Amino acid sequence: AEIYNKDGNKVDLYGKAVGLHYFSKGGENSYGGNGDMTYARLGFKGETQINSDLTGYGQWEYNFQGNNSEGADAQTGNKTHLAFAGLKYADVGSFDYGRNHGVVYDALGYTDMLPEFGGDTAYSDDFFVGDVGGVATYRNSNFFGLVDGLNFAVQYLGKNERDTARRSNGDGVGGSISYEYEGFGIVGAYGAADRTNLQEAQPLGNGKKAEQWATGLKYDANNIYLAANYGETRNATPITNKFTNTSGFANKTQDVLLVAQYQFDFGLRPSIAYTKSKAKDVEGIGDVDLVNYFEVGATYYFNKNMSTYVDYIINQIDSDNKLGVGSDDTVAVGIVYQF
Amino acid sequence: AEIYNKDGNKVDLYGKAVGLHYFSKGGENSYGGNGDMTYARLGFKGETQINSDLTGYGQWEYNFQGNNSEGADAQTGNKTHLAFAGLKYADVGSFDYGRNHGVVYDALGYTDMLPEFGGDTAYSDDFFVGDVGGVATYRNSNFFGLVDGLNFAVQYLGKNERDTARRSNGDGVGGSISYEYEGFGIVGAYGAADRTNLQEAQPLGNGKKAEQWATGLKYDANNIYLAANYGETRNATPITNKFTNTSGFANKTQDVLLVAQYQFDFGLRPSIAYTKSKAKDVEGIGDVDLVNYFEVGATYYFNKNMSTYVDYIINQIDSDNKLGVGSDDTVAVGIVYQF
Amino acid sequence: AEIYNKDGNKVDLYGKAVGLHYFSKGGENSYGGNGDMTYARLGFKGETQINSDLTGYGQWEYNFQGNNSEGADAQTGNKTHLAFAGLKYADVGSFDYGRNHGVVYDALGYTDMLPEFGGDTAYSDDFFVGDVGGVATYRNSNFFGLVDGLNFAVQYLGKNERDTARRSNGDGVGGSISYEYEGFGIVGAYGAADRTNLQEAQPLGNGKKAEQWATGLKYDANNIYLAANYGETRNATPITNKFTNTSGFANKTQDVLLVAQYQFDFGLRPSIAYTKSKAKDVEGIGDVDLVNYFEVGATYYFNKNMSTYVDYIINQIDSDNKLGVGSDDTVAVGIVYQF
Ligand SMILES: [Zn+2]
Ligand SMILES: [Zn+2]
Ligand SMILES: [Zn+2]
Repeated sequence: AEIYNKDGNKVDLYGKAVGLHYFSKGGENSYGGNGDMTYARLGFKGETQINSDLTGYGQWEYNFQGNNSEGADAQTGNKTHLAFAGLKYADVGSFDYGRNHGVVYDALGYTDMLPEFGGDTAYSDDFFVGDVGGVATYRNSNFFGLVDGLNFAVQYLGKNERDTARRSNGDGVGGSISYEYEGFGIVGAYGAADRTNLQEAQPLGNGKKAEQWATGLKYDANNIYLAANYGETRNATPITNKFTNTSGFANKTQDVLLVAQYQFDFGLRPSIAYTKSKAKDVEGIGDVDLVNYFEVGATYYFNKNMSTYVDYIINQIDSDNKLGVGSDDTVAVGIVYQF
Repeated sequence: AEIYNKDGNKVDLYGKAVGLHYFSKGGENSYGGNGDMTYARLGFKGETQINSDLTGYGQWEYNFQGNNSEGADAQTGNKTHLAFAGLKYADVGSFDYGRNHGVVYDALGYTDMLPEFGGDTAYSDDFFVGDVGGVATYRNSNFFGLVDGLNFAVQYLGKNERDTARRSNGDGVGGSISYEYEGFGIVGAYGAADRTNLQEAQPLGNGKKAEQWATGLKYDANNIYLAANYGETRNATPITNKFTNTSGFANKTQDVLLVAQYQFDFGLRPSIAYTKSKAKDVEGIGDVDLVNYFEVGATYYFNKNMSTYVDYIINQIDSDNKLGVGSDDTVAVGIVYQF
Repeated sequence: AEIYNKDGNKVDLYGKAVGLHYFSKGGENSYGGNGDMTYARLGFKGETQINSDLTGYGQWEYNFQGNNSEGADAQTGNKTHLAFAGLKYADVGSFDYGRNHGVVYDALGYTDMLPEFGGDTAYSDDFFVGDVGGVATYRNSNFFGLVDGLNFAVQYLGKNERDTARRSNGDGVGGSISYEYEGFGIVGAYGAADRTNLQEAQPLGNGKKAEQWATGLKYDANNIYLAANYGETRNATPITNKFTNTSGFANKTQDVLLVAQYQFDFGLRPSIAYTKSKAKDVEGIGDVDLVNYFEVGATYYFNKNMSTYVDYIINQIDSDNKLGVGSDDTVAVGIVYQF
């Protein structure tokens, strides 16, 4: 919803309301939990034409949880999702700074396409794989205008020293390259950064640096969407040992995400997917699976504004998992109004 | 404020700012407290025409308290009020899911009409009487188009297992019926649901199920508004014993709300009302009044956007109340800008 | 962004997104800290024409921090900044109530003009010098229409009894007078109020009343901005002893703020400034500086919607300060999109 269009500044206000329920057995041992998951989003996006070659922009978006009560748990899950401003110049590129997506999410975005679940390895406040605070990002499209379909990015992750180790990071750099051609895209992305002393001081995870890289292919044409991601992390992936009640990072993970979808004309969009992430060299455990499931789902788009969906996670994690990762299935049902 | 009207999607943005002060003596022993009560609301409402018989909709609304400081108490009282999405079909009815009003509020809404106070028995996160999270609601107007003025609803309350007993509920069903004719409306509504083990485990309240029902009449015509509600609850009404510092639910309550108002042409809207709610079979107390007052107030509407109001609670609760319910009067003064 | 203009009600929606980083050494001993400081604002402003002489208005504005994570620290720094409603009558004046600026901020606003820093003595939840909750404010412009440029205000501060002493206040009155002529403005403002028993009960600060006054001159013309504030506080200024880990108010402070700026045509706006605030008669310390720095900075306005800035604080606080006030420099870099 464009609330402003004058003298080359446009602002859009946008938002959505997501009625959502998760169904698991009893669901502390399930993939996604059990119960009401309703939530809403609000945000704006602005773009100003400063001169013929130079445009400025900003975006903000907030998540309000709607599955809390009015009492002490009222703001649980609320958060800024995005908040950044930048400048884009004719064929030089663009620069922005704020709370934005890590550059490795340029690869991991390929498979983050399921109705409700998926994108399990694109953690937030996790260096370069998801939403992080304090990233400057340089981006270039069509390689300075010289090569159509050829994009690249370089990102400086600023150190965030937070109270918990799970949410902290040190100084870091990363980058990405994508090519897109006749329906297809290929991408690679990499980032490395310091761990904070508090992260170091965790039982799980040993190393002075964190590292995350991923590659991906996708096909997005003829009503079809197909993608594959492969990824590898060192000292970077957050883990918890539910038996010993300890927390930290996986010394190494190996990540596979695959997704296949088809979009019917009349709005039905079936989906199948697979996610496996394996931890290795975990203090006191050795090797252990973090995520391992198949997904079957569908979204029904009535139009640009309304949709319903059901998302089934056939959970292949096993009951005797060494970290306590939950092994039960989850089904999500959702109804979305957005503008 | 309609920010979007195109191709049969309309979105409204709305909000208000409420400068508000409560005056009691000293006010921990008063009906409504003492001091600044300013707050603001923001929300949107969307409606999309999917086809000729089928419309989709969503609503979200947030409460920001404006009587906090910037420090540790900054978000106290903030909360999602509403957050839901649904579909309405030609003369079949409508379905929605999210954070919405309990179906018993279809009756209790009749008297929830005072400038500032009132609606004392339409508690939030209290099964079916007020705002609750995780309700699916089916609604039918004019009985499938067959009977003008005859409405009904059926609601499935999903279990919310929360950290506190005050805010939790189990699985539940409920419904309502209203008829509206030549200025008048009559209504009845009922709901029953499981109590969670944590609720069971409270000192106050004993029972495996919660139950809430109410009936009401109103007259809304010729500048007059008159309504009466009668209600009864079992194991459902939240109570606290301020002497023993314990909390739980009333085994039984009996509820009476009456309201009379007149709307002058030139914007003055005087009000009188009465609320009595009696607890029974309360562990360690037996019978005790929860709410017992008369109200005298007025709102001055300058127009659709601006109003002032004063709301006086002559508090009939007595100084020796057995639960510690406050017995002092309260006066609220308010100025409202809304859009 | 005006989202509504009809029948003499107008509403504006506004907001901004501030990508911001602070650079200090290591930065617990610095002026402004170290790291990501991104944040966003959203608000509305409404004005309704009730009749030819009487207009009603409301404003609300929220601060969302964008330099938090999604976990336990997600809402840190979030707060209502403003939230009030009122009425303005032809040449009688205006009245409003809510969370608004203390009347002494009518003087202190003169120098609160730096890119990022400054306004150091206009604390929030501090009686009359900054944002406070529960103020009624009467305002008059051009002295009932009789004297152009001559404005005055009187403000009733309502008691806020909060959990902490830092954020509380008692009942209070205050006022201000300004004259504005041929480019210049002069102003004086004063307020006094009760301290709460909890404030009294603090180690730092002794007195039954709080008092704050300030005067100011400014010049705002020919692309130049120059201002000076002088201020004095008794029992009102919040202080902490980082050595003894105690908190309270300064028995007396003396405050000086000066600012000089020039606005180039092509959008560059250099700045220099000075702030000194001295505490006196501080229990266990005697006299000690709270703030003492020089500022050098600049903002580049690309247009009404986009700007960049850099703000350097040459910190003159000394390493051996008796309260533990940080003595290191800070540099802020910022990029702003606003609408
Ligand atoms: Zn994201
Ligand atoms: Zn409600
Ligand atoms: Zn302010």
